[PDB]
Amino acid sequence: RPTFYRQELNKTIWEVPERYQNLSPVSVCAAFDTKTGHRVAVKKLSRPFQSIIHAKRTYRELRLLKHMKHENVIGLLDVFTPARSLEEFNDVYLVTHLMGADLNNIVKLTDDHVQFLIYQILRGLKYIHSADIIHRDLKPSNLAVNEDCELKILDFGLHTDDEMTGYVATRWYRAPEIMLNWMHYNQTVDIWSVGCIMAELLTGRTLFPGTDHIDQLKLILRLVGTPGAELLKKISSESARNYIQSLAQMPKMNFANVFIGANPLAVDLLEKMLVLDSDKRITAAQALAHAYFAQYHDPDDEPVADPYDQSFESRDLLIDEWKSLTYDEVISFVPPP
Ligand SMILES: COC(=O)[C@H](Cc1ccc(Br)cc1)c1ccncc1
Ligand SMILES: [Cl-]
Ligand SMILES: [Cl-]
Ligand SMILES: [Cl-]
Ligand SMILES: [Cl-]
Ligand SMILES: [Cl-]
Ligand SMILES: [Cl-]
Repeated sequence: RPTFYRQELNKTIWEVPERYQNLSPVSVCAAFDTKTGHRVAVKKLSRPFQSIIHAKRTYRELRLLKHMKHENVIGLLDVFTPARSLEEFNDVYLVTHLMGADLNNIVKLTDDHVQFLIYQILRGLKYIHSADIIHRDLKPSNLAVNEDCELKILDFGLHTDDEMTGYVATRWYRAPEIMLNWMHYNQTVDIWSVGCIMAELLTGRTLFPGTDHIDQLKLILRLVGTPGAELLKKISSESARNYIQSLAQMPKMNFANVFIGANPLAVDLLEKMLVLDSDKRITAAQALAHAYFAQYHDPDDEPVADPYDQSFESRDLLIDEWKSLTYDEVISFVPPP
């Protein structure tokens, strides 16, 4: 057990191992890690065991962060608690590499820049999807980027109704079947988000900036066309089916006339991502082999994940049982090389 030291930073008490120095608020603090030599981000969880829902959410986040080991995905450098026993356990601290900016802060992007940024998102997604994990909240503010154009996916979907209401970026990247609760969704919702991000890097403009759910759906159907009978059968809500059928039918637009001047290979890839029927969208593994990425694709350096057991999600436990499982995962952590 390392030696811990205490300090109050902006009305927050922080008790951390001596290895972490020069803490600065950014609750989250930046620090220097004397063991690895990295600048790090330290997150102190707020009230992690205040309800059954919150205790389970804390366990879910720690299980996910402990699993992810990939160059294009956030990973765990350390996790600790100052507690010496389960009985006094109450605080959880998480540590990762400090990232300086997100995709917004960076975004004159050339076509070569778009190729490299989207390639890295897809490489990370192939890894995440191989473990049967769905991100669900891909958007520019959840992508960290450095000076060398290297990128990481973070802030997995572990959102409220007020959060998704009106003219908000929280909704502009969401697949339509999840925005309107059309059906049980799967990992293909993440490919829709990648298409929206790619379009915005190419044009400089948000692709579907709707003023509400309905205005956004109208923008989407104008580009990709109204649904046919095949997809309509897959919408489980009779209510949503009736609404869709009230709209005048529209053909799919010509993407070469929408994305004027873009690389034709980028136009082709966007057509394969932005498909209304989620069963027919290109997968992450398929997209990495697309000719747009010929300068970067290496099938021997695009790894998959170890399997990920999510059976706890269907389990009903008390607060202290979720808390004891979390304590076990804290003390069993083994750091990366
Ligand atoms: C928007 O993203 C954030 O605010 C996270 C906070 C965060 C810290 C540690 C862990 Br482990 C998980 C998350 C962040 C990650 C890296 N660099 C800065 C901040
Ligand atoms: Cl230490
Ligand atoms: Cl504690
Ligand atoms: Cl965003
Ligand atoms: Cl057109
Ligand atoms: Cl799995
Ligand atoms: Cl597992």
